[PDB]
Amino acid sequence: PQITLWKRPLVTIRIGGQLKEALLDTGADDTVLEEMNLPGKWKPKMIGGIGGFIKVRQYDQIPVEICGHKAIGTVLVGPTPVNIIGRNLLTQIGCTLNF
Amino acid sequence: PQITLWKRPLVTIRIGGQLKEALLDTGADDTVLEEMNLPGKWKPKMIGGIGGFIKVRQYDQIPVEICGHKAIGTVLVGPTPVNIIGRNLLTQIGCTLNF
Ligand SMILES: OC1(c2ccc(Cl)cc2)CCN(CCCC2(c3ccc(F)cc3)SCCS2)CC1
Ligand SMILES: OC1(c2ccc(Cl)cc2)CCN(CCCC2(c3ccc(F)cc3)SCCS2)CC1
Ligand SMILES: [Cl-]
Ligand SMILES: [Cl-]
Repeated sequence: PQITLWKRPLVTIRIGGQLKEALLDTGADDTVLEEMNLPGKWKPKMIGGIGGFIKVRQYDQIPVEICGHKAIGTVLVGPTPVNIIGRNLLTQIGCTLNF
Repeated sequence: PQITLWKRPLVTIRIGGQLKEALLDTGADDTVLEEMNLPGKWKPKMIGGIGGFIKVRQYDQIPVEICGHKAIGTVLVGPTPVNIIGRNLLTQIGCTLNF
């Protein structure tokens, strides 16, 4: 698709057979999702954003379907204000910025 | 141009006669720039990101040139390590997400 940006680029993703709304965010390096329980061993990780550092659990090789497109990659879970799909998965679905 | 997301989408912008680099950020509603002195009146705002809130100063009708494209709009100035171009200016230069 072509998504214009007069509205937030909020998309339905499915992960763990859960449907969630997430923002397509070219300014985020990583995908970070609101607290949820995923099967698997996780690494604790601290990540920094503008208001400060948050503590997240790192899950690798998680399958995620984003607007009908499959991706397999790291998901960081923790206290983000919104579900954010960052560049590690936007690259996998072939996403580019155009102007 | 078409920008892939293998790396951070940093582009060159010009404000005043200052040459700066900035992150193209589809998840940001607002443009937030590093601490600088701009013309006109401003009002404080609190904006929250990952990690919490920062206080910024709001300037309206600032001309910003981003990859040779002219935009004019509100800019929030605050303590950020990166200049972030949000959706309010991204629509002005006709930028879209595509996959
Ligand atoms: O869109 C945001 C946002 C959107 C919506 C909501 Cl509700 C909250 C935040 C999330 C990302 N930040 C920009 C962070 C830029 C830096 C960075 C990039 C990626 C990363 F994972 C960590 C840091 S680049 C160098 C230091 S910060 C703006 C607001
Ligand atoms: O533009 C922001 C910004 C710009 C630049 C920088 Cl550096 C930081 C932030 C500051 C304002 N928020 C407003 C929306 C916040 C909430 C929300 C998020 C996403 C969504 F899809 C719907 C609602 S999150 C929970 C309730 S509204 C977005 C990022
Ligand atoms: Cl942030
Ligand atoms: Cl926010």
